[PDB]
Amino acid sequence: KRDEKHRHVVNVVLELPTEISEATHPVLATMLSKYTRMSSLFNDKCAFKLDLLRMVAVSRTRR
Amino acid sequence: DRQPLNPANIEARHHGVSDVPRLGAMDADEPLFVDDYRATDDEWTLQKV
Amino acid sequence: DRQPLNPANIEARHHGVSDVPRLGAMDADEPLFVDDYRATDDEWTLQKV
Amino acid sequence: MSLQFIGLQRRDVVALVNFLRHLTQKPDVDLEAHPKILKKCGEKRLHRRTVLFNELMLWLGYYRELRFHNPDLSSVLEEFEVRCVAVARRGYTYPFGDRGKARDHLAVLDRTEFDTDVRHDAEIVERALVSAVILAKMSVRETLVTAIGQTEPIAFVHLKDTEVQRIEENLEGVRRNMFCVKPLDLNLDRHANTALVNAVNKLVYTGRLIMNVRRSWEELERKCLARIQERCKLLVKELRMCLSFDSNYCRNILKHAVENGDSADTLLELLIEDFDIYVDSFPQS
Repeated sequence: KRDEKHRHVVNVVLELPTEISEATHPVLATMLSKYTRMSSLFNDKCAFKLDLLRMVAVSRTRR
Repeated sequence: DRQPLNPANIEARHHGVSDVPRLGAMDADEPLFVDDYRATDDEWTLQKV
Repeated sequence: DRQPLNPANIEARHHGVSDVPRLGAMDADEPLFVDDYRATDDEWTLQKV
Repeated sequence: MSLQFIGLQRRDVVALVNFLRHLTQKPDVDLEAHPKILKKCGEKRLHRRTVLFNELMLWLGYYRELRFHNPDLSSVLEEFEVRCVAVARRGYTYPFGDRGKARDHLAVLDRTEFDTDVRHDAEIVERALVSAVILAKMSVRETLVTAIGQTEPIAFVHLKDTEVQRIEENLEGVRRNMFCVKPLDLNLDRHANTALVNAVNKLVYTGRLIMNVRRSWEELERKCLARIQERCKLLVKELRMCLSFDSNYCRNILKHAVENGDSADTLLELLIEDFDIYVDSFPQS
């Protein structure tokens, strides 16, 4: 099941703490679907964190 | 690299849309992404001076 | 005959089996029948000499 | 033709004839690649001579269907000829840095002519291709390697890396299945490249297609004739145990060696034509 992939990416690749999750954050709720389909690059977690930062920034823009 | 990077086959970059592999290839030597704006010879002269 | 037999689609051979058309081809001139062990040159020069 | 086995149930027989009926529809055409069509020959459930005879008949039907499905070579060779003449004319009209080193390689490109055999075609296309790619490298003024006794690698020039991955996926699919064709939906013509570079890209696509088809067909036919000869050797050394009428008939029909394609053809014909003599010799189930 994909639930294990979601918890694996959010606890290994993202290092997101427990109080923030896809049930609490809609930008994670829309980026989980594009973080499952990426298979490689899991050694470099920093690139995934930077992509998540720029997505949560561009979601919170008034322009 | 050892070969020139002349044509538009190597350079492309989006902004605002999620683009993780251009960040995975950040610090790699090959692709050289660009902001899709070519400044004219006037601003080129200005940058030079 | 008038035609060169070097077309390899005319030659065949069978031994120790019930080949009736080979036995039809007795006294017949067109289909040549040659065993599938062609002699090399060393056993060719011995036959010649 | 009724490729008739001796031991299996009729579902296995119609499964094998459906497999050989639909070789060209199936990708990765190889007997070692498909496990279940190879182990449906009846291993460890039947005796040794019967499963080896059925495997021999399987390989002979396989080689008959391999010869049957016609790897054609007219269109690819005439397109290679018109394309090599076209890239020669694009080389004469193009201004390079220096003209003598481009000139003798263009002269090499003018000597791309073929015979009716294909053994020399697969070695003349590599010299045509190294000449075409060094024209491609010198036309854009990129640094080619110049080590002593060094060869230029057969590479696509000025393409996107995902397009390189897609075209190598297509050429690997040619390497797995020689008869089947997968369409090249990608257009090689790009506005960001010179017409000479487009011509060389079409040349290297055609030449790599030719080389992959010839290499795959060659290894397939040598492999299958080798396995047929090993199987018939196993049959004639296992038929030495029984000395009867029908076993000796099967030995005399397994006497004919299989070094040629028509030899395999006539072996399959006179094996299945006189089938009912030797069938009682082999143990079933």
